[PDB]
Amino acid sequence: PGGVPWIAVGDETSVTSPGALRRMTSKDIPETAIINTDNSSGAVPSESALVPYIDEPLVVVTEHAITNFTKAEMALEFNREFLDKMRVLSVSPKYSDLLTYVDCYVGVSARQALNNFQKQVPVITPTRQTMYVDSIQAALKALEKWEIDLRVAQTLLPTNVPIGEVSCPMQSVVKLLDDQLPDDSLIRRYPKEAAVALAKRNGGIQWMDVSEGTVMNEAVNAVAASALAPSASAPPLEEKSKLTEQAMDLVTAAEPEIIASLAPVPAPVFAIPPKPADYNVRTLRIDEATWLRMIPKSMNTPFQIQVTDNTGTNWHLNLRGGTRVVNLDQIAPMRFVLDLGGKSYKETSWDPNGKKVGFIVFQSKIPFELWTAASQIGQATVVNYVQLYAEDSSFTAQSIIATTSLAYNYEPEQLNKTDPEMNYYLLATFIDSAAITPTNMTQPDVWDALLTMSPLSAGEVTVKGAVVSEVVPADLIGSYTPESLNASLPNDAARCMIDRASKIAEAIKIDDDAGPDEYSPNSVPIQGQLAISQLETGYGVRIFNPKGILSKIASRAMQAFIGDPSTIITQAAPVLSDKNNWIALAQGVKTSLRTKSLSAGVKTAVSKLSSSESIQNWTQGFLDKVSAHFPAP
Amino acid sequence: PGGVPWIAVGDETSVTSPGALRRMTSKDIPETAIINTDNSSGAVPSESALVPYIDEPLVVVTEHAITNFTKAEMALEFNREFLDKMRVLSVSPKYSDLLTYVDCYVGVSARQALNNFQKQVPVITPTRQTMYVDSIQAALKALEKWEIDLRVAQTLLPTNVPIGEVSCPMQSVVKLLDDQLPDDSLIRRYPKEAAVALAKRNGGIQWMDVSEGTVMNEAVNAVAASALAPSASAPPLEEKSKLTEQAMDLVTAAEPEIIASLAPVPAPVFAIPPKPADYNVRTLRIDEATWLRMIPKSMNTPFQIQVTDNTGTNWHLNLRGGTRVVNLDQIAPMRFVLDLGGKSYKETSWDPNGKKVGFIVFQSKIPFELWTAASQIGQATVVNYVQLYAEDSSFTAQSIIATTSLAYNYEPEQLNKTDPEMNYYLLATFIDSAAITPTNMTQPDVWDALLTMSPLSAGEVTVKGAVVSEVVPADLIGSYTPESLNASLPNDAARCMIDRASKIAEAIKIDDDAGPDEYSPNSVPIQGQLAISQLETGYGVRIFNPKGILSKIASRAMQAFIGDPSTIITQAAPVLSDKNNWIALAQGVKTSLRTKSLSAGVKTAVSKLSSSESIQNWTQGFLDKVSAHFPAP
Amino acid sequence: PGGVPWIAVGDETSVTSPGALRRMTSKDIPYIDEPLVVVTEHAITNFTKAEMALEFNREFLDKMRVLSVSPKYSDLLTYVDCYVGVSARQALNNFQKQVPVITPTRQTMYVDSIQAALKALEKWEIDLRVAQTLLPTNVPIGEVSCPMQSVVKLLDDQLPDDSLIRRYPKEAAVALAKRNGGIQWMDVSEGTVMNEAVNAVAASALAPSASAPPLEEKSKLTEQAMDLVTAAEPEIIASLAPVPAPVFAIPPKPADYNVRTLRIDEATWLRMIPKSMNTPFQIQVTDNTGTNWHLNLRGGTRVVNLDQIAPMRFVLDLGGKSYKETSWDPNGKKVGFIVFQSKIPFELWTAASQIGQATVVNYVQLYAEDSSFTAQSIIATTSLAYNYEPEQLNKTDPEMNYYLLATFIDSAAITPTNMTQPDVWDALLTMSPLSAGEVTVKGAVVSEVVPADLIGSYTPESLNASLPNDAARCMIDRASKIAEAIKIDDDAGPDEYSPNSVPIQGQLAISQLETGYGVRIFNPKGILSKIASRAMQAFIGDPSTIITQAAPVLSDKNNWIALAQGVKTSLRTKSLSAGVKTAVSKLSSSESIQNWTQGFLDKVSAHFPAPKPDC
Amino acid sequence: LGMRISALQSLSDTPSPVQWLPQYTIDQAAMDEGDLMVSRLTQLPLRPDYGNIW
Amino acid sequence: MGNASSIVQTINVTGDGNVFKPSAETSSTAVPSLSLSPGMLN
Amino acid sequence: MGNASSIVQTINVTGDGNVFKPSAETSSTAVPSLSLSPGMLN
Repeated sequence: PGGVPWIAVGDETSVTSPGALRRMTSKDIPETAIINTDNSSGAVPSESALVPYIDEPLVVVTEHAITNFTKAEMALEFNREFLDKMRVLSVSPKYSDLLTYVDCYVGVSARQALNNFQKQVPVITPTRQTMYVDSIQAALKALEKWEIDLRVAQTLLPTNVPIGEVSCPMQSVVKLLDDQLPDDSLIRRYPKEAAVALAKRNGGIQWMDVSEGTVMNEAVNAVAASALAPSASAPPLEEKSKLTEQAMDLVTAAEPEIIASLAPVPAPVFAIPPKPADYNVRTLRIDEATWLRMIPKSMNTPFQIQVTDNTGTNWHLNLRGGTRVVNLDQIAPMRFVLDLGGKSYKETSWDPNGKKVGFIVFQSKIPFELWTAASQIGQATVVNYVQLYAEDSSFTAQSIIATTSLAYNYEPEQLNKTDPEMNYYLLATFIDSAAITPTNMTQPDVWDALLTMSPLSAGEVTVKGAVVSEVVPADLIGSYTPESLNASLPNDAARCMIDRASKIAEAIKIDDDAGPDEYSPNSVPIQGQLAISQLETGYGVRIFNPKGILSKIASRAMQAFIGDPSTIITQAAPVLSDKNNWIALAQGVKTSLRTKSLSAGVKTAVSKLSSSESIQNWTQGFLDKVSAHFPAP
Repeated sequence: PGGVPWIAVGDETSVTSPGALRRMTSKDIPETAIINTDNSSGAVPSESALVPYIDEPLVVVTEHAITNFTKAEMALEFNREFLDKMRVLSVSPKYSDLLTYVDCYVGVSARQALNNFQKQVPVITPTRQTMYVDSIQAALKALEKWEIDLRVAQTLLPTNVPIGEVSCPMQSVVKLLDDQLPDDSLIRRYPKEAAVALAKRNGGIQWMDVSEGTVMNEAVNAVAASALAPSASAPPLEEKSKLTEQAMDLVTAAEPEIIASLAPVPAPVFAIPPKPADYNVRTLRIDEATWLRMIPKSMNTPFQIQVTDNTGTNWHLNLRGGTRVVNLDQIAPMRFVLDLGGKSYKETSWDPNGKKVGFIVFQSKIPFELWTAASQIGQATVVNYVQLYAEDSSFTAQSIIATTSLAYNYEPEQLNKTDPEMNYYLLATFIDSAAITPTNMTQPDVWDALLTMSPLSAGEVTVKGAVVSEVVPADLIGSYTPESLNASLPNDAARCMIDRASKIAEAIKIDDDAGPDEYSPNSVPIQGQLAISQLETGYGVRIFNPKGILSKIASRAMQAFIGDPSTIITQAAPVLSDKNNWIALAQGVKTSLRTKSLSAGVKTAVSKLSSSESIQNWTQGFLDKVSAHFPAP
Repeated sequence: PGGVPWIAVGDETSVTSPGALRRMTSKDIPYIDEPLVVVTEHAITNFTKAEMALEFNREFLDKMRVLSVSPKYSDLLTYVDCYVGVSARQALNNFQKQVPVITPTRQTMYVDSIQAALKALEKWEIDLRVAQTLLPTNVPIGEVSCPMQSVVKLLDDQLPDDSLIRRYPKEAAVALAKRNGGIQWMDVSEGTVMNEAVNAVAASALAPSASAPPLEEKSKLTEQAMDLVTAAEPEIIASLAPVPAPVFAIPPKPADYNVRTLRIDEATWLRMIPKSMNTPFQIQVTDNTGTNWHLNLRGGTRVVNLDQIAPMRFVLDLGGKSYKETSWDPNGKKVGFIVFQSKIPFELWTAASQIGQATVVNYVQLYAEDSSFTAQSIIATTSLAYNYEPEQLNKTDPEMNYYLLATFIDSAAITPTNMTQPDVWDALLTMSPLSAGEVTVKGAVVSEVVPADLIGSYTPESLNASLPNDAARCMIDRASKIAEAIKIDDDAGPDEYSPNSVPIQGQLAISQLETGYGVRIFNPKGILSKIASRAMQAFIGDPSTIITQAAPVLSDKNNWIALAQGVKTSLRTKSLSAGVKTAVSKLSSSESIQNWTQGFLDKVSAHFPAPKPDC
Repeated sequence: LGMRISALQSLSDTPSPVQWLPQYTIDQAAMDEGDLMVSRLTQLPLRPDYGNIW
Repeated sequence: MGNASSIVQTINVTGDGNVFKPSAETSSTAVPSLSLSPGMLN
Repeated sequence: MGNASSIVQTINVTGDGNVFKPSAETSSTAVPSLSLSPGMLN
């Protein structure tokens, strides 16, 4: 059981009686007080004036805790000899001797306890439990260097073999250890204790008793070693079970229901931690990127404007046809970083060296495409700016711009977004405290650079460059072209979908070892859907393929999915563009994993066995060399 | 035990054959039926006409399931006061009352149950088990917002300390909560219930009983908290055990015997999910890149050619000296994406704006180097094409091509691949519907671009650009120059081995904290091999070194391997280039981890204690500020 | 219990007594000797379940004439009364009754028999899994139905030719019925159909019910989150005291730079000759083999200062560059790495005397090819490599200087007018650390680091110019794990308070109430909660914001410490729960998947009609 | 009781012992048990006919 | 997956009366993995 | 804990005598997760 012990304050006791139980304290059971403890460890002082007399609560100890703390004691007991040398814990802790067995009501709450009366319930006090744990911790703190040195001694030379047997003269092994052990090792100072400890740990190290002349296995972990050992024609149960466990954890994290839902799914639920993305605005195609706007290349009359910064200083910038801006709305909180390193921006009457470039934000009701005069800019503000420097490049008589890290954070909440007919635009170009003659500088902007965008939130998702509060995962399948995916924003739902499907891919690869054109339990779900679809009635010429061809097609599709996860969202993919196939695979993977029974592939098993035999041969050769170079008397 | 209960058919004391047993049903044990269920939860209807009367099967309940399902109710009992407030589950579920104990044969099959007669076996019906689980889930569904608000209340201010003890006026804390908790919080509606719940959960919060004037601890998780609490000069057992378990899991995933085999291993077994790669074909070198073919220069007589696409449209191409193609044989299924953004391709008699480029595939029997006339191309097909667009660049009076994405999936299955003399090539170049004058266009191809290469399978492995059916991991050590590694294919065995060895790297870094020139149990295996090697007699001059120098060299080698896992395959690596050293380390890691006993690094422990004390001091300072504000009455 | 059985050799027996105990062997249970070990109940149960796994397929094994008798692990144990422990000292205090013991030989034989049966059943298990996964046999929620005759027809049509199911149909049916309770076969003799599964208890944990997600998956998610927090170690990542570099550091990642475009005031590990020398000179350097080479040093040259950087590996790539002048042709030339050890600062070099020791450590040849541009050539890909190891280089002297340079080398003397390029540093450089026990802060190694001091002290330029083994990168990588942990835990939307966001609100309220330098304007609890939620969302979106200078609120280290500490409590105080939005979304999605499965099964039944009874 | 439905073929009495070719399964046991069972079931000692060697 | 029996058959694969009804409560399970940690097995 | 109220029958949140004293030994715990693997559950 678990919880705390209770006593009945009144004669009436029913499963729902009001106010009938009260906590059991140390006064009710005197032998749980600290004054009556078993001071074999010596923690409690023997002076009467140093022991307090106060009431303490009681808690119930469970069998899981009992067993695990006993195993913790055995952890300490593995190194008794060095403990005896250091004169620590002459008497074993024996957790069972700190518990008192009582018959009472047990439960977390009084209502539960009223229905649960048990006999021989172990109880303890927090102070005694702390004392026990403290003793164990003190001993473990003591055994630190001994543990390290023993591990070093074991790992200096091969002590375990994957399969089979190896042997070497023990005198030769001891001579090699004496030659190669460090100077400060405790093993040199205390050989006998190390020998006994290693005999306990490993069943392959056996010492002869000189009095009786007998050798014998002395290990204490045969049961665990049996499960850790590879049987003939089979890999270890530990390895198989652990691999299956990891695969199931991967699928659980991948969350098939969410990744295969046919119904709308909330954006905060669907979203996952994103990653930054890189772009070059100047080389983008506006027909493919929906978050860019550009002045048409027909206005043909550059005009000068003046803007002020937060500090209140004034700057001048020129706007001409072909200028590009980013539509700040509908893109969620974001962080922009611009780098101009490696570009030239050199003109006959313009020297970039020593000039300043900055980010400018515009707010206006007039759409950007109709801007022809300064009156139409609205409210403009310079957010950040940096000065530039030029250095010679590989090309002769060519000076390029040093690296830059211009940064800005778009946070929509800081802006006043109540008015629906308001537009937000972001611009990057040359700025100056003096008027810039349009003929001198003719570049529309400085967007020919490297732009890195990082999402500033993980609760919003975008599709095709616009935010959506709601997402349908299954309907994204086979709806993206490569250029659309390239031009997609960092927080696009496609990237999250790919990242989630990557876990499924890893789980399948862990579970599977099938070669080319071989059917698999993770590949037949697609085959079933194909078989049904080819019989389904529709429009077009019908082609009939047998089960062998269908299985080969399904295996190829599965291999393609494992090789590249983006194929599911890529448009016109051979087989993985069908939502039925995607859902069938997603559902089938979970059942395939759950129906396994401690199994491994035949190919994997035979390969593992061959590799283990090769390693055994290598170990035997090394031990032969050691014996040859350290002769026994 | 486990399985299902069996009973003797007909007469008893006659069970000598498996054919004399049959599965037990609720008809044989009437008190397992629905009508005899104790309906303390009210799930079963009280109307006699609504209670089914049918036979049901029986299953055996394991003690692990008993303990876990019993501990499940503790989650409900932690919040009984709000359950009473919502009038839900007035009586605790009490799983043990749903079981019936009988004496029977226990097994999964009759043959097994024949020899496994046991007494006092608990049995249950699926309907009753489902009822119990449904009740628990209903309560958990009910307690959702209450638990959320309770966690908010606990986390709004620090309620736990890593080490030590802190204090603050409860009245001031209550004032802060009243000032900061949200309006809609259930805590405002139900103060006393929240106080009781938090007193149950945390032992540092204690309420004084007004009538008796007593204050005492009522926490119910002292045993569990003792394991989490860090003792003096020792980290928690929880943290130590969890870290060791994670390291062992990483090694088990990393598969030391596979990554250290000396015999051929199947490609499907060895392979892991790959990653895309990037190349620039024009700037590669033919000697390193074995999958590239070039028309030799000085051929100096370009020739025109016509190729039809799948639809039937005809196109014109020009092939001159210096043109490169990709050998599509022995490279496994793969996908190529080409991007020409940022290039110029501008000549006096050729303007790229509006032109078209595409992928052309040639099948022929003549080697590509000997091609001099149109008759030597065999069959050709244009598989994809795209139109180009140009935009002005930073450089004055120059233009560059916008971002493009031309894709092609090479899968060998679709191609015939039936004749051993057939040669397959891939080429990207300008294509036009009209003939191109050889003087106007002088570029051999459009390969001066960015190529992204992605595998389409996970069962094939390539070595130096050619597919192999099996790979020997031990011979990949120290056999790759940087140029070869850079020019290698995305599905190379070297990348897979690097990824696998990475896991060993994080495992070693997790379980080790050694500084510069400090021996470790994970570094001594290399030292042993070095000592034996220097003792070996062989060709070349031998110089003897001390054990200290050997230990320092081994430690530096291990540190280098941890810093960069790719050094194991790099040619002429200092110490890691030896397969003996690699195998020794890989085998020794398992023993080093498995021989640990709840230990931790000394430097780690000291740092952890110091950091915990610092955090405790910070928490005390914060509580002092909180008490300075919100003054107590 | 646990350990080995012991026997007292004398009559004196106390908690501490010399001798008085010996191992218990095979002869004295009531020939060759073997020891004895104690078997635990956990092992007993696990091996019994291992037997049950085999026993699932009895009907097939009978046809194969394999494993006529079940293993029965419990029949190999002997029960004795004696002292039990790992050491005699523990055994003297631990006396037990009715403990099981076994011998290693019998244990090994039992495990070997189990493994042999497991190998024997491999093809059968694969065929069964294929049969189960061919068509949907499990639904996330609710129920579905389809005629068994139609299902059997579909499997008959689509199963592989070599499947053992075709050879053994009935055995497969029994095996499938013993694993899945949805497949039920009518008993002909009495005409009754009935569930025959043996895993109802296990299935009940996996089954969704009411309006809540499965208990096992909720617990698994919470366990994964706690594991991530443990692997993050908030105490170490939020200490306010110095922490050793070997403890703080983690496996790093390579970094990429372009030396020529970097700024000297941003990179403290670059040293440049002032451009006012305007007097190029010529020097000669001998390589390791003994070959002599020629190179020139002019104003504007840049070198790497190797004294403070930890063990590093440099890789240089020249691909795509021009380096072509009127009187110099890059094609056919050679480039290389030259290391100098001199007692004179690099900025003061004006003649060949000050160079000190020098060595060409590596070199490669260049090849050129035509580019996209007209009448212009570019150098092919280069992979020039070097490893800086400080241990070899004699570091005892405290006034030596170590510089690294890359430039054109040639066997013949190079005229300064022919080549006017200061160096070949205008290329791509990849740096990879070679030791995980060292950490750098803005270009120099430090033995101790204060993690809380790193918060809010980096500009973007500084972060870009930082070395690969910088402390900020390790801090970001460690904070990432808490980022995924919080994201797994929470499902809150915009401007919604969370248990993982309240501590920032508390710290903000306390700081606002605190009186100091500067005017104050009070803000309500709602605005404070909004700010805290936005801060948490920004942190989850980009973990690197914590080290960025002038971050909105995350530059304050108090908020970072409060969040790091509060995550632990928030995770530990959960009680088998999940978010409301998560629960409703899971329910709706499961219902949709159930509808899809029902539609598919209807299509199967339509295209494989069952025979029509005529009774 | 699951058994095949068939009748037994009738054969004459073979006058001499018949050669037998055993086949193996995956079951295993210890050497000592084999020796003990052979000792319990053996018919030795006995005096056979030596025959001719050349 | 055809079948054919002589004289009598307690089970009929292609007969009538069989039930195929997948459900969430029934699910489908085997023994995929077990807890065999060395320290806990001892 | 519990913001503001005025009842003062059994416990008084706003009264005197209560102690708020967090420490490592007491800590704070609930039921976060359980061992419910199918193989172990059987």
